[PDB]
Amino acid sequence: TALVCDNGSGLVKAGFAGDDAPRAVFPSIVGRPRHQGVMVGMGQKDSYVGDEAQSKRGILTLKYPIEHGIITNWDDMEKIWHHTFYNELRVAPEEHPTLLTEAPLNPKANREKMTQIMFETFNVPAMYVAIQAVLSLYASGRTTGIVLDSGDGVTHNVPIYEGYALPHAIMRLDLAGRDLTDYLMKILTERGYSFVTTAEREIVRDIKEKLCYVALDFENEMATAASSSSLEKSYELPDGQVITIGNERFRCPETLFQPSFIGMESAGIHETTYNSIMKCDIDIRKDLYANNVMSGGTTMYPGIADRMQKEITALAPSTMKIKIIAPPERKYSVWIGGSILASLSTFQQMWITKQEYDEAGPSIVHRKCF
Amino acid sequence: MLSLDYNNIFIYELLTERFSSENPSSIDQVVTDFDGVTFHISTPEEKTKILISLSMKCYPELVNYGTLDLLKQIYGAYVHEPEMGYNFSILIDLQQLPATDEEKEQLAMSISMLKRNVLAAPFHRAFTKQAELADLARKDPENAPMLDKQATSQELMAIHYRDEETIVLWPEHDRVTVVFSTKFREETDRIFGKVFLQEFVDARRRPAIQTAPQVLFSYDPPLEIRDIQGIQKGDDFGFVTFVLFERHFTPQNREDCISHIQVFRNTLHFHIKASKAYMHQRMRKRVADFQKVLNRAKPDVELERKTATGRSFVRA
Ligand SMILES: Nc1ncnc2c1ncn2[C@@H]1O[C@H](COP(=O)(O)OP(=O)(O)O)[C@@H](O)[C@H]1O
Ligand SMILES: [Mg+2]
Repeated sequence: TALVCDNGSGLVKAGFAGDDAPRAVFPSIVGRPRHQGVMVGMGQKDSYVGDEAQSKRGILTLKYPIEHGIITNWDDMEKIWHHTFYNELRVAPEEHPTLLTEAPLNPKANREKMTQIMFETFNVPAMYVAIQAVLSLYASGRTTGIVLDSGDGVTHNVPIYEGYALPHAIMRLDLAGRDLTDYLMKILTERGYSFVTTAEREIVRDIKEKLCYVALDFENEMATAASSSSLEKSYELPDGQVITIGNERFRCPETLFQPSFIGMESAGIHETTYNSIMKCDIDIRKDLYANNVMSGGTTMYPGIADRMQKEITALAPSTMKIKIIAPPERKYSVWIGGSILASLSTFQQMWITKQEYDEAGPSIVHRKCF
Repeated sequence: MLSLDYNNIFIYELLTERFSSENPSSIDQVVTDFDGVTFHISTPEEKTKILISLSMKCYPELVNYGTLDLLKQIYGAYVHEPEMGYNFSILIDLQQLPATDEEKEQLAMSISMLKRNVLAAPFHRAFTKQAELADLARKDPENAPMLDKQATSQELMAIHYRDEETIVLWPEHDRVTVVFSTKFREETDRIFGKVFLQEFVDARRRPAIQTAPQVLFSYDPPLEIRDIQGIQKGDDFGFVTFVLFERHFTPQNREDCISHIQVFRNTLHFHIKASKAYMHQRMRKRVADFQKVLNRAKPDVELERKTATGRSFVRA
C-alpha cells in the first residue's frame, strides 16, 4: 500500500491509501519535561510525542513544530514522522510510498526539506506532496468548487474549475485554530480564568472545541448575552474546579469574520472567499458560488456554514444561488482526498520516485508536485 | 444563626416528643411559617391521633405542577382529607408508628419538612424533564437547540408564591434556570437589600465559589420571562437568576439543592434584619470611643472609697 499523511499544524492524520478514515489521529506536538526528575528506574524518557505528550502534559513544555503551516523545528518533525510510522501506524516507511500534504503559498524550502527527509531519513520508495485544499475537492467527489480549508495554523482558499486550479486567485490567511485558542486565552482572562502555560493552552483548546460556536448575527447574540442565562455554559477543568462562560463562546470564532479582534488587518473568511471568487473568470463564478466546500477542524463550529451562507449571499449578487458544502466528516476530508488520490488508478506516474530524486536532489519536488 | 433551618422547628420538636411520649395529651395549635404559610396541628377526635394541616396561598398553582403526586409519594398511607381553611392534611396515629427510634425520627423530620415538600414539586418536574431533554440532546446534538427553545416556554413553571416574589423556572438539556422576581416593600430593607443583592452577584464573580450555580441580576426581567403574567419591568422588582447546571442537581444533591434554593429570599430577608443588630453593635462600640473624648473634659478628682453596695468605707 501507499501511506497518506496530513501534516496538520495542530493534529497529525495518518493512514493507508484506500482506507475510509485515518488510522492514526494525534497531536502535532513534542513535549520536553521542565521539572528536575528524582525517581531513577521508574521509566523517565527524555522527550514525548503526540498522545503521550498530551497525556503527561502537566510536567512538560509542549511545542508544536508546525506553526502557520510551515515546519519551524525540523528535529521535532523528524520525531513526529518517526512516531507516525513506527509507533502509531506500525509500518516501515522503507517499503511504502507516502502522500504528504502541504498548504498553498508556503516557502519553497518547506517543500524541499520535507521531500529530503522522506528520501534521506525515512528511505521511502516514492513520495508526493499535494496541495491541502484540492484533496478536499477529491473527498467530496467533485471537480469544480471553491474550498475554504481552515485547520489549526492557516486558512486558505483555492478556486478549482473542471479539475484546473486558478493559482492567481488562491489566497492564504495566517489565522485559524491556534489564533482562536490564543484569543480564547486572552478573553477567558476577563472572567478571571488565567490560563498561561503551554499545558493550559490545551485546556483552552478543549474549551474552544466543546463550548464555542459562531453567531448567525454577532450584535444579536451580544444583545442575547446581555440577558445571558441561555448562553452561559459551565466547563470543568482537570483539577475539578469549573469555569462558566457566555459571550466568550461566540466572540472567539467571530475573529474568523472580524480578524481585527486579534489586531490583524485582513478580510474575514466570508470576504476572503468572495474576493477569491471575484478574482476568477466571470463565467466560472456561478459554479463556484454553488460549490463552497468547507474543510479542516476550524470549520467545525456550530453555526459556521449558516453564517458563511448568509455573509456570502450579502456580498454576492442575488441572481444565483449560493450553498455551503460542509460534510460532517470535514475534519478528515483533506486526508480522505489523499486516500482517494493515492489509490486512484492514473496517479502512479505522478509520484516522485527515489531514483528520480537521486538524479536531481530535493528541487525535484517543484517540477512535478504542483 | 448564619443559615436558616429548612423545616418547621415547632412541628419537629412536638412530633419528636409525641412519638416518644408514654401518655400523649391533646393539642390545638395553629403555627405560622415564612411566606404567609400556616399549619394547624391538633388531636381532633382522639389524643392518640394528630392531624397536621398546611395552608399556603399558592397551593392551587403547585397542584398544576404535580404536587399531590409528590405528597402522596412522600406521606403515603398518612394522607387525609383537607381540613376546612387548609390546602393539604396528614393524619398520624401514635399507636401506628414505625418500629424504630430512627424511623420515628425521620418521620418527625419528614412531617416538619412539609412546607418545602409541597413547594418541591415544580423543581422535581424541572429536574426530571431536564433528564428527558438531556437524553434527547445526547441522541441528536443538532436538534437540541430547538428542544431547549420550545422547553423555555412549554415547560416553564411560574409560582406567585407571595405577593412580592414570583419564582420562575424551566428545564433545558444541561440546566434548570430559576429566576426570583424579588422585592422588599419595607423601605429600610429595600435600602439594605440593594447592598445584599449587589454583593450576592459580585460574590459569584470571585474564584472561591466558581463551583456554585451561575447567578445574574437586573432591576429589566430576563428575556425568557418578560411575558410571564404578573412579571413587570418598572414595578421596583429585582430579578435574581440562578442557573443550576447538571452538577447542582446530581442524584446525591437534588433534595439539598431544592431545600436550599427555596430558602434564598428568606436567608436574604433574615440577614437584612440581623445586619441591623450588627450595625447597632458597630455603633455602640464607637459611642464608647466618643466617651473617651468627653472624659478628658472631666477634671481629675479622687472619689471617696465605697463598698460593693455603694456604702461609704473608712480605712486606708
Ligand atoms: N469541534 C471543533 N470545534 C472547533 N474547533 C475545532 C474543532 N475540532 C477541532 N478544532 C480545531 O481544529 C484544529 C485541528 O484541525 P485540523 O483540520 O486537523 O487542523 P490541522 O490540519 O491544520 O492540524 C484543532 O487544533 C482546533 O483548533
Ligand atoms: Mg491542517
